[PDB]
Amino acid sequence: LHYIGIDTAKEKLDVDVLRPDGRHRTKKFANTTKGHDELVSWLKGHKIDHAHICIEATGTYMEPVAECLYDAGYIVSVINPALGKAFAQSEGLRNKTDTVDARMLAEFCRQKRPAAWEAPHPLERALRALVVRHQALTDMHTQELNRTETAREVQRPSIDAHLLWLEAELKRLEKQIKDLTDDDPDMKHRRKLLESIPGIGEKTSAVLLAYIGLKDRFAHARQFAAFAGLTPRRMSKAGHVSLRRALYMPAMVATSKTEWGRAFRDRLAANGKKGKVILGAMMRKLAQVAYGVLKSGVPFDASRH
Amino acid sequence: LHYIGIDTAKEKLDVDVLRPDGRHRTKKFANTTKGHDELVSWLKGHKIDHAHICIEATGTYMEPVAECLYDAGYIVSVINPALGKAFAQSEGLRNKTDTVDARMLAEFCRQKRPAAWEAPHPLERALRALVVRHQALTDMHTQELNRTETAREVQRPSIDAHLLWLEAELKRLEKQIKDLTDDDPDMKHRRKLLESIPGIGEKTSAVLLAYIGLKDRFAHARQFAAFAGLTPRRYESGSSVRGASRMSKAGHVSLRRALYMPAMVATSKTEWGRAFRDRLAANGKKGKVILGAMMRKLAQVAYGVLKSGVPFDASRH
Amino acid sequence: ELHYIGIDTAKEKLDVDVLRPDGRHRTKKFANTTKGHDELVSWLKGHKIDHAHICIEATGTYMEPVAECLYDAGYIVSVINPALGKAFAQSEGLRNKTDTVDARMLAEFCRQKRPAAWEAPHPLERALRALVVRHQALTDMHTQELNRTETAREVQRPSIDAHLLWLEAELKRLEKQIKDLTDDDPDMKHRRKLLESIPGIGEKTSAVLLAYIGLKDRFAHARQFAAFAGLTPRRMSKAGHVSLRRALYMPAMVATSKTEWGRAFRDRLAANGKKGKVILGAMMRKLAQVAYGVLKSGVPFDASRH
Amino acid sequence: ELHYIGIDTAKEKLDVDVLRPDGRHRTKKFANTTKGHDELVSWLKGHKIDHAHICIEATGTYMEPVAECLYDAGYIVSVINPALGKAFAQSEGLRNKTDTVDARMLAEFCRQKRPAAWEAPHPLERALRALVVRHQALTDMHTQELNRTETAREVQRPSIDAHLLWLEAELKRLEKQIKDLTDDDPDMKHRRKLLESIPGIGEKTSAVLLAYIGLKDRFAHARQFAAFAGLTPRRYESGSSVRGASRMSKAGHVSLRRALYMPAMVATSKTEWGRAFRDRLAANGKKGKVILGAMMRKLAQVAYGVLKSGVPFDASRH
RNA sequence: GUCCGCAUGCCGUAUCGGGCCUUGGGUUCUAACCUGUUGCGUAGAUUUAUGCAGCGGAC
RNA sequence: AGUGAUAAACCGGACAGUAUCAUGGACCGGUUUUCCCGGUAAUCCGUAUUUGCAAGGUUGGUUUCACU
DNA sequence: TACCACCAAGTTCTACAGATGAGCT
DNA sequence: AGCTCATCTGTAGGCCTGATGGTGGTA
DNA sequence: GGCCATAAGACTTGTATTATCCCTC
DNA sequence: GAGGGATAATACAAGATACTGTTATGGCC
Ligand SMILES: [Mg+2]
Ligand SMILES: [Mg+2]
Repeated sequence: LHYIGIDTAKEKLDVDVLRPDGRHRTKKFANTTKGHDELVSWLKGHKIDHAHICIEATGTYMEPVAECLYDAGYIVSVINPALGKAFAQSEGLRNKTDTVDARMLAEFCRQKRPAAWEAPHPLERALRALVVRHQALTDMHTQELNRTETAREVQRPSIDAHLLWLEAELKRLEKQIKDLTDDDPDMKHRRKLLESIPGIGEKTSAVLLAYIGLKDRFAHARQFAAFAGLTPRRMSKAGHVSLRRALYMPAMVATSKTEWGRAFRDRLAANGKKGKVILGAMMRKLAQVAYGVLKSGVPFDASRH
Repeated sequence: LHYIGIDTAKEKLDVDVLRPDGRHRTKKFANTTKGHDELVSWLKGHKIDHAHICIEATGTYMEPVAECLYDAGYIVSVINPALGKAFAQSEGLRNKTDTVDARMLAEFCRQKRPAAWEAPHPLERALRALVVRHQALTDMHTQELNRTETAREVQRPSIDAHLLWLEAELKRLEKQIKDLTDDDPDMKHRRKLLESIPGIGEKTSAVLLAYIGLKDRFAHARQFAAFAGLTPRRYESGSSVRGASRMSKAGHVSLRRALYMPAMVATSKTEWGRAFRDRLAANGKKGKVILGAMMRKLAQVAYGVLKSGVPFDASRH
Repeated sequence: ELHYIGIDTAKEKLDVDVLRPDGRHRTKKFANTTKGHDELVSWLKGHKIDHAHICIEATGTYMEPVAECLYDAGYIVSVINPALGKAFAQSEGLRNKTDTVDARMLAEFCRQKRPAAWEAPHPLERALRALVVRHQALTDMHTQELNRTETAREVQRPSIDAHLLWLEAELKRLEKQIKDLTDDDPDMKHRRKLLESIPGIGEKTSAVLLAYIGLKDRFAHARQFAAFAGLTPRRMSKAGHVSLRRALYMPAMVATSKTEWGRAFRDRLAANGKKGKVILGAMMRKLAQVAYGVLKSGVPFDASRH
Repeated sequence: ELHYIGIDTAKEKLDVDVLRPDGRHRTKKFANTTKGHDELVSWLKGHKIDHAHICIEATGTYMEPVAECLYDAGYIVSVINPALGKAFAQSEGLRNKTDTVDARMLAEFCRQKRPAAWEAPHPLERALRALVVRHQALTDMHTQELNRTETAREVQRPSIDAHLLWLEAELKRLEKQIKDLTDDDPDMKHRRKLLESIPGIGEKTSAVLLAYIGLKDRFAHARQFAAFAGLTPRRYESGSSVRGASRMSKAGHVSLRRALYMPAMVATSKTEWGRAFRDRLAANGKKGKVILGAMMRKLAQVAYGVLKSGVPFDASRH
């Protein structure tokens, strides 16, 4: 079993093979379909058939090669780059370069033996991509709303025209998201379950489903709450900002306008917890209950809370 | 002569009068047209005819009251908010940081006797509004451009639709700016003079007019370069203390923002600019250091050319 | 007819800037020497300047000779805390820092702010303060060597031991010199005795307090003297003499631990859930105020008041 | 067969964590005393732990006795730079309960990394380092009193003048004790003479260099010794877009880095080989302090080089 | 009701540090070349939030 | 101490943003320093968006209940 | 009258200065 | 033997840890 | 069945801008 | 003569003040 580190750039890949005997092989390739084919050929040239490959999440530039190698039948791991940075310090490395990084990742692979990565399902990719786009538009819409607050009259026609366009485009995406989940029987069913939770509506169900996926890739609900960056350490914030930010207003609605939410808010209020601290707790609770309800396969039952 | 400080917020004004005899008169008002009329009456009530008011430049919320008082005939100074903060720290060693009161502003006014403020011409206000709008849409356009690189396929129709919209809008504002400056014969002439400078074109000339204005409100070109935050900040004391010089950046960000690309065009594609680049390069200056020097130079020549009243003459450089 | 004069100060040179009533400036550079200071007084009288208010930053001890020269010549002198000058420059919108700029800045500071006049301290106060801060220096070095004995190698031990003996003898010598100083003055002797009547304050703290409180009633309120030490909150400000603040912590511990009035104070704050060091912080402020209070009263400490 | 043991040390107590081949742990606390150390070894031999690799953090003199005990008991001991410990913990997860490093973490560090084995220094190497370190302390104190002379009040000056004399005599005394140490050992006498043959290295810098290099050559390459001093440039590069400036890493002993600054200033100013090096670098647009940095690295590297060569400084090689 | 008095309550995390650890990257390949800004020392200045409470005195 | 179970309890301060303000050090001719008067589109002192904008990654600590 | 231990525990600013080794007087 | 003089914006990381002064208590 | 008010108060890689010149149709 | 592409720069830190929106639900007509 070989261990292979790949350092990724926009244009090139730097590869470092760590042989069982402990010697290294190194080569650069273009970060292209042609380059990826050269890489697989080169590995099978040196009779490397069984290998565990470690690569860092580097924008989207690592994705095609990771899929390529997975299909070629290698174990691929895509690591959070924070882990790689800490690892480099733990090895007492005194430089940061492409070849240094590729070698660091081969050692990471051997010592840590990280979990294997799976390529997401085409629909999972699509839904995530629509949810991320929708959030980008929403942010732009908010920028333009803030501007109306202090805008001069000559500026105001421009801002208004833009707000109309952005409102129409947001509505179009929402329908494109709905069509996606309605067409897949699994997603249609899983979305209907998420919405049964009081405090979770159309917008938040699509976000939750985008990050949970089609399958139950988490063993326990609390792992998904950790995934979102919501568990205390202060909150870790070791997780997707986009998932975490999407739960804040659902938390307020829950703690304010639902039976199970108010019950939770009061119990923590009694123990002398401040406004946001409760919302923090409710965010973590919504994440956990959302995953729980999907495992159960059954509508939200308030009796459990 | 009285000394009045006004502490401004969205909804409420807080006023503090400082009498010649050294006593204070304080009152709060609404930040509305009604509130501003109450204020003038309340001053005129206490026979305060001559005064020097000092207001922080907090944003658009303090502009209506400043214009109200300027019209009522008082002397109004609108001060950079960072001066107020620094003034407080000069008044004691343990003063409440992050607090500048109306009382503190009345003192500021008395001690410093700041320069008077003049409400801008309606045409200057218009042009500045359009230019600032133009810059905002450019930034959104660059946001969406950056996204096309790494976008997923489902996302691309959306990003493409938005880019076409933003281009059409940018083209429209450009025309609106052009129609503004062409319908005023002074601005039409002044803009033509700016664009005669090699490295200054349609977009930079508008930004420059927006901040120079119709009148010549700077006595010297070196003051306009200071205004943009482009001058080097020297730091020396005695024999021991010798800080390195750097662009001060104490000045208007929108001006400074607009001059970097012109500077890069001037030092690259132009005689008088390459002349300047080569000299400083010989004397050991790095590439982006030279750019910062060209930024200050363009500012200063822009003001020089307008004051001269004739097109850019290369012989002077 | 009052002129306003700024002086920027360096080790070797002085930059002087004179702001006239009519509003025009006169400037000149001088050597920072006895001869230079004489040239300065001549240059002013040359320009027919008798009434001036002079403003100079506290710049180590380099500003002190010229401050004394000008005060003796009969001018008004203000020695300003330079943190105020830096804020002033920023309030004045200045974009460069040079010696000629700073001298001009200080002349305006003078005109606008009209700071309180500076009085040169009494020779006895100057000496006492000098001995106290020396004593503190050597105590710092003694603690360093003493900390080293813990982890020291055996070849290092003879050296560290020999130094500890030297520093102990020197500290004793200085303490005696301080005692001889305060004894030879009737007022200081009396005031020293009053301060030591406070439970928690002994030979060492009393000399530090005398060295900053003055010979006379210098402060108008107790909390002013507590602010002077950097003890009033704004978190504790720490904007004040570190040598005075340093001196009050161990008194504060012994008082809150082993005195009636101090334990009383400790318990009151402990009732309201205050941490160990937070109580000590509070006790430091209190001691500073009571030290000032007792001296003003002119009579020994009375616990009944607290 | 091989066990992996972490030891979390404090002044008073040890906290031990054995990690067995099967993957289960043993834990027991001991007193940090001669008794405790003897008790620890017996407890290990009780559980028939004869082959092990112990891993301890380098926290000072409080952990040295136990490390020596175990080394003599026949185990493999590693004394790790504690910064490695903290970084390893962060590499093990994204949301760890605490940032602290404990005995269990050290056992896992040891298993995954199999760090290099620690060796107790020679008694003379230990003595020489101790004397050199003491000398540096006395210099700093002397420098403090020199600075005070400048702005002292008159009533203070007797005190400062008397201290300055005491410290000057003590520094002179300690220099002789260092000279006697190196002269008495034929190996150290020789090595020290070699170092002083280098232009720009004299009596003070030679003793500091010996103190860290020691009696034997424990670096495979001279460049590793410059790294040890923290004198090597730190490259920061990634892809097309990420390019930092190379700056002295400073990841090594301050004492060496401190010691070499003036030798570098002397070498580049007065010696031939140093001026040669200054000139070429200065021909490129290298600033004055940048060249000093470079010369500090070179001096470190040639110091190690010359000792490895075993023959005086040959100028023909430069 | 106002003005004064205060060794008053509310508010408060001192000072100086000390010791030990550190086995680059690239190259024309290890005392060569490209890549390099050490260490962190000294002195001086610092006058209330009387802000709000108490308690006391005078008018 | 491992192993499972967990939509329960304890620990929990999300994100994104918006608008606005800024009158050098000095140099060159007079005076014979500066100031002041006159001049500054020149020379020396400059690392833009007070370092802008985009994308990607993130599988709790414990408490209970079992089982050994 | 002299000696002991134990209480508490993880800001600004304005100016200055040494070091070491090789060559020169 | 003693003196001179060579560089100027600022920016590694970690883990162990303690005295001080004054008082009441003790010898 | 449609509309409105209300609840809280750091890692790994990338990138454009404008104005002038130069080129093709 | 009009329209479009390529291009110049690279370690980062170093002023302030005033402010706003997100979603999902239980209320309303
Ligand atoms: Mg990488
Ligand atoms: Mg000064």
